[PDB]
Amino acid sequence: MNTVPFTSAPIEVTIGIDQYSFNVKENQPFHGIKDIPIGHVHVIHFQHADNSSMRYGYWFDCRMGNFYIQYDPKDGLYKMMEERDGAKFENIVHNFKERQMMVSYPKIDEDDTWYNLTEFVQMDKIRKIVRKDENQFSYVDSSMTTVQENELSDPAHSLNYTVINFKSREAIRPGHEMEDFLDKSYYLNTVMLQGIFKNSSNYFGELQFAFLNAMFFGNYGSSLQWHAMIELICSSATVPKHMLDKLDEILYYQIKTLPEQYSDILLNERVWNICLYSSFQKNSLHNTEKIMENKYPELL
Amino acid sequence: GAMNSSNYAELFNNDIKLFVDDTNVYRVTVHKTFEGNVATKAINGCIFTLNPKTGHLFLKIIHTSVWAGQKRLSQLAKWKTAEEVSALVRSLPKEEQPKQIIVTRKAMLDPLEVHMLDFPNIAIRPTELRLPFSAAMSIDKLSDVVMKATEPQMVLFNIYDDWLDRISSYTAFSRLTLLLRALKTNEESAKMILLSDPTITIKSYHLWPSFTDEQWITIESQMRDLILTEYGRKYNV
Ligand SMILES: COc1cccc(CC(=O)O)c1
Repeated sequence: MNTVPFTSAPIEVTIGIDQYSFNVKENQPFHGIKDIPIGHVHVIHFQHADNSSMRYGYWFDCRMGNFYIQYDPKDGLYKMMEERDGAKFENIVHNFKERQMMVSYPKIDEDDTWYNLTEFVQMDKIRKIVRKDENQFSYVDSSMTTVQENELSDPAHSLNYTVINFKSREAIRPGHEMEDFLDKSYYLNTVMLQGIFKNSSNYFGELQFAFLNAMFFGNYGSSLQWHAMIELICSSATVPKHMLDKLDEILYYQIKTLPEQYSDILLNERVWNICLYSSFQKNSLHNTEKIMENKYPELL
Repeated sequence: GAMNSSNYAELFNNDIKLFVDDTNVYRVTVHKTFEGNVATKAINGCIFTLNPKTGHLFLKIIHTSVWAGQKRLSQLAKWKTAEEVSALVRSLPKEEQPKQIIVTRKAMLDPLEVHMLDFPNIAIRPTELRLPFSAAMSIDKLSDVVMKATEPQMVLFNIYDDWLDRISSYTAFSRLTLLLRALKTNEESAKMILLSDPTITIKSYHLWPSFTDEQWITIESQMRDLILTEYGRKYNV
């Protein structure tokens, strides 16, 4: 079990760690998050009390280094950093743990929610979507735009999700216009799965990361990416059976976790009605259809 | 964006544009079977592709054989239309290719957009105008070439005959849409108006009678009356 220690908390802030959150008051003696489960990526995220504008945060994996958080009064935010001196870092964390200045990652033993939301998410792929190679962790916030959004403005600060566009030459084989537009199996299986992602695990990883950035930061371009990746599968008549069963589980846990009060802005009515009730896969997402119908029957 | 009454003169500027109407592509007769069920029999159709500035009409005849063994024909008809319009554009020299294609029905937008991906600079636009191009098969010479076709065929016409020698393309289009609206609202009456006077004939190389300017004013008035009438007979006013 690993720790993300904090120098101090000089400004009042709501701190998120994965699906959990807690309020820290201005100058409260708060020195970290301990008992973080090894084996998963994690996200530590922030919303300042005085400017709820800009949720921001950091994706990280404690197996890759010793990370600490410290408030920068010039840039006005909590920054993740890496300490290369391991003994020094162990000594700092041990001191905070003895003075009981940390909150404990509050995982219930029965609870597989975080695993289920991050099953295919790998830090190495996060770092290719979020390019900042000098750090082992990745910063994301509410305003960052995607490569596709920028085509339709700073490249270094963009989310390099895989571009999906149903009315594009990449999606439509010359001579199969009607076929490929009405059944996207070519685009899913040859262009995207075989060609770009290489396997369905990497596809699901990007889909899961896009959902999590939409939910935790209200990142609009990530929400677009999540829905596009769902729609591409549901609009394909030919999908491997293991992928459909896994997609149903993925979406089930995403819909289960979504704040009930954000459903209006994080769920696209057109995509979900099309996917559950009109698409080729309308009968292939039993778990997802059942939770959607019981939790958000208004959207449908 | 969409084409409507506000940007109407744009049709007659010097940017090449085509209207595409697909309402006569897939045509059927509905009939009873010996068992008392209902079935359809396709008949030949046509794509109506029109340059409103020049009157040039590219009439692609759709022979019933293109439907043989196909399912979901009303959906296929939109994609077939888009395939044929795309092939027509590619067949034209670059300086004759349109800068815009206006579709009369919004369901043609995605099929045409997908078929024209190779032409990113050609704008595909809908329209808010309710244009009467479905009545093109009430023009006798157009109906005749469609029904006589035994194979796919493209036939070129000028739907304005020689009117542009005497009038502008705005006025020619207005005359065409009035004639077609009348033929659409009461075909029998409209055709009676156009031909009642046997001394006015249709030239072999024309679609409409050889009216003088004064006779066109009379004809045009008779068509407006017909349309307003029918609007009464219909609504009782
Ligand atoms: C607050 O946790 C840590 C851990 C390692 C280094 C630091 C920064 C320091 O040396 O003060 C902080």
